[PDB]
Amino acid sequence: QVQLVESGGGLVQTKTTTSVIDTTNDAQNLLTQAQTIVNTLKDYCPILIAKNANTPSWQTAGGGKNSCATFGAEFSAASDMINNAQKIVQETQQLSANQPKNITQPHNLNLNSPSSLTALAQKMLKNAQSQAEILKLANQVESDFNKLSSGHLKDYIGKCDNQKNNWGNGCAGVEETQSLLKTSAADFNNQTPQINQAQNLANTLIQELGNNTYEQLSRLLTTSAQAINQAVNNLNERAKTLAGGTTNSPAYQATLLALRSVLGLWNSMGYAVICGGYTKSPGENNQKDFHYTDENGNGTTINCGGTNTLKADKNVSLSIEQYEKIHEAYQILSKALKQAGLAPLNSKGEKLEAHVTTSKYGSLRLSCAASGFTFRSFGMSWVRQAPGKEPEWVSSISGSGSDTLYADSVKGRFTISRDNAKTTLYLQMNSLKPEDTAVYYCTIGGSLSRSSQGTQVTVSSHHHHH
Amino acid sequence: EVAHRFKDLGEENFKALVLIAFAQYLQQCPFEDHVKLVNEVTEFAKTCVQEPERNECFLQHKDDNPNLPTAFHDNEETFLKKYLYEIARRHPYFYAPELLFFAKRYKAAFTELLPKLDELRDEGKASSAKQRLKCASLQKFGERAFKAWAVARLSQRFPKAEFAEVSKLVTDLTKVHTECCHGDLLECADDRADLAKYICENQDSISSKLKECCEKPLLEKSHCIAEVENDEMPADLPSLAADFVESKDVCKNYAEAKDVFLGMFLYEYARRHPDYSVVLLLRLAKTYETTLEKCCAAADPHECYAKVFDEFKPLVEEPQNLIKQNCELFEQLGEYKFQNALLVRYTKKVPQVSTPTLVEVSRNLGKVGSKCCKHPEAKRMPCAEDYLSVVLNQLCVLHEKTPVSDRVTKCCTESLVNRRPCFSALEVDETYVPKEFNAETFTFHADICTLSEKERQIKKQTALVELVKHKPKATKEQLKAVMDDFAAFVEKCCKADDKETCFAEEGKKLVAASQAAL
Repeated sequence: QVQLVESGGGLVQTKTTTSVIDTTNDAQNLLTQAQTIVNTLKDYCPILIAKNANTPSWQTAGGGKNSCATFGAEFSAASDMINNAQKIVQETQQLSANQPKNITQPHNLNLNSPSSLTALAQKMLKNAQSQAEILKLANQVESDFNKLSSGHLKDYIGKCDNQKNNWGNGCAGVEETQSLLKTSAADFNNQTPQINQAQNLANTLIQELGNNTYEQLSRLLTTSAQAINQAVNNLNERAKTLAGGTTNSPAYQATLLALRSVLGLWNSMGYAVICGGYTKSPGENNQKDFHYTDENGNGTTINCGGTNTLKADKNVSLSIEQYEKIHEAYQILSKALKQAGLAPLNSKGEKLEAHVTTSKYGSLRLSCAASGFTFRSFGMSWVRQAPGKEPEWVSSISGSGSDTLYADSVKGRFTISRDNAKTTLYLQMNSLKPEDTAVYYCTIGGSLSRSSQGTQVTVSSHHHHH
Repeated sequence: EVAHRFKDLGEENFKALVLIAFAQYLQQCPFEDHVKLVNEVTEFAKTCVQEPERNECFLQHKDDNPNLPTAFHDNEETFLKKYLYEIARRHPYFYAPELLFFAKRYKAAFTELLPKLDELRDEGKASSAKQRLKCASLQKFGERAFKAWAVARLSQRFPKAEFAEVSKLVTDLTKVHTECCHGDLLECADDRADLAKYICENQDSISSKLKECCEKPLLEKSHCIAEVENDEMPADLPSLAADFVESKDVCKNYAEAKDVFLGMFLYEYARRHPDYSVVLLLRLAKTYETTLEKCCAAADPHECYAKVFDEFKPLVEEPQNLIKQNCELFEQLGEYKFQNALLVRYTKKVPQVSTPTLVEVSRNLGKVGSKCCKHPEAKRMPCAEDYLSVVLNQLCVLHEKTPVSDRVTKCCTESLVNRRPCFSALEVDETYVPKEFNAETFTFHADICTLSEKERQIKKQTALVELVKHKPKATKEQLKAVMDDFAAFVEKCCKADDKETCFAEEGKKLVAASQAAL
């Protein structure tokens, strides 16, 4: 007599908390949000999931090894974009801090004293030096983006393509921002003759201040009189669009590229990152599901914690706290890149409310103690009843356990696993919804039932913390 | 216990039963000492009106081949008594109730030619070799093999019986055959009578054709029970696929009871196809089981064991098309020309077998066609395996004694289920060396005109075989040309006034035509 004795769990109550963060869409904040993603990825270097044309090339390649083994130069190029884009936010601060002034009185010594012309020439060249540095830094992150692309995340970042998730793709608009950065830095590099003339003109004046006062004023009154005014004019017009501009500023399109690219690499690769590593109490469940609801409503979820719990070291998974900060920084970056946008580098920034939804207690494994037959050479399966509805096959496994089949409704959450020794079939359910309420029975092949089955309860509670 | 035994079937048969009892066990002792021993036990049986290894020692004493080998009108009692005692002491395991049944035909024919004397004895020794074969098949292969065969056989015989009664009949029938293979007439024969009685009580649930057998007494009852004509199926049965492969839970019911589920498959398939050979039914069962074993361990066995009937079709195509192609060839050719064609084919594929052995094999193979090709296709394949089993087992048994070739040794030692197929599809033996030409085999003497027609056939066929062993170039143009000229030469020179001259003068003329050509 074949004996199938299902001994799983019963009542599950899955709590899920949405906590809304109030932040700002200014550049230096989003840059810190992006540093959280990248630095955590490099400094701790998590093992990738070792899963196949459908799956990415880097997946079958660097799967089962640490992340930096596959995305070393991609993490480095991403960190460079972030730190360089931070420098251009600092340098536009110094740019707007040093704004030169026009020559008011052409023929006077009361005002327009030697000290005022000295300070004005200083403001001229400090303004031009700051402008030159952020143009260099803008083309610097452009090269760092060409390095981040055309590597392992080429045909991934920059292409976008419930339902099928959009993981593995950039879907962050980096091709569009880059093209604007190209045209933006193109027009500004064309203004290089003007900024070089303003640089030298200020350097002639600092030497002309060494000349005698009345003697040099004689030739200054009569020419480098309007020349300064002209030069100072295009120098201030340049610094305005260089800081306050959006599509016109290489500094805006550079910071926007560094943020969208950090969103791109996490959209392309973050799903493979192993999380849930234990810090203490070896085996602590810590199973927290991190929800990823994109802007159009189609939400995914990543099951982090959990024979699935190992340490939380460098090159050895990540802690739930570490993934919590990655998830917060992603959701704060997703919004304000999708809704608010990037506030101009000279602007103060506007407020936005970014939700971070995460659930707990949504996991449960079942066990079927098979006996009375040759369990090792029989493909087993799980089926669930539910009230009134016909029996629904959820999953099935082969005799050796290598072949696993799952239904579309279950696909992505549950995982079948047999034990040929000790002859016990398991079904590990994760991220389970109230619509999973059903009595579960294991079966040899499928269809009907011949056992005392499992238990049928699932309840979900949601909290909106502020 | 001798009371109920003696009141059944009369007083006469118990005398001969005691006779052949020890006449089979101890064989070298004479005749008159057995007769007095018969009366010794017989009169005490009328007066009233062991341990396992003990009978195994008696079985070891059984010598299957002993060193011992008007009168009816004068005293048929002692005449048949010696005849029965002599058959018993020749074959120590021969069917004892059939021995008495053959004695009834023996005394009835004497009280009333070549078929009468030859066919009677050779049928008995052929049946004697049949239980030896079924016992040798019981061993080596096992009780499960016999179980499976019996399931397919008697479920073809009684399709109206449920699987429970068929499987029941199989279990007790295996017990009967294991006891009769142990020569234990204390356990066999009565089990044969118990099973014959049991079949007669529940005759309605098995088959109605058994009504003639239950009116017969205990002897011929179980005899004709082994001879019952098959009963007709309900002629309304569904496709067994709907309960075996088209349906689900196949791997479920297989895990519940593997052999029982496999027996349900064979019971349904055989009861639907009586026109198939029992060997074919076991071919289909072993293919279904191997398919079930492979598919049940997959993640999705339904898509796996589906299209298993595509594996069944070629296993039934190969023998069926061989039946119709050899029947139609024998139909247009006749028995003799069919035997000649059989001579060429089997000497082509394996010329290493002796020339005589190839001759009578091809002869009786033509007799196989002469017997079965008269029956319709509904009974062709069963008829074919009934004779091909004995014939193939016969040449196999003799081949183990004198190993001639390796292809036949391989085919004889493989499974009995794939013997006829493996013997078929055997290509012409490659690299066979043309035998040395010796003209003494091509000598024709006037005795062939005086020889009997049956003898004439063997003299022509033996020359045909030895001809094939020389110059293996066997394009049918040269074969037909040799047959045309030689058959005309034999008759034209037989009608000559001095055949001794005609045979020798046109012999080398046709030899120089047989040679100087290939």
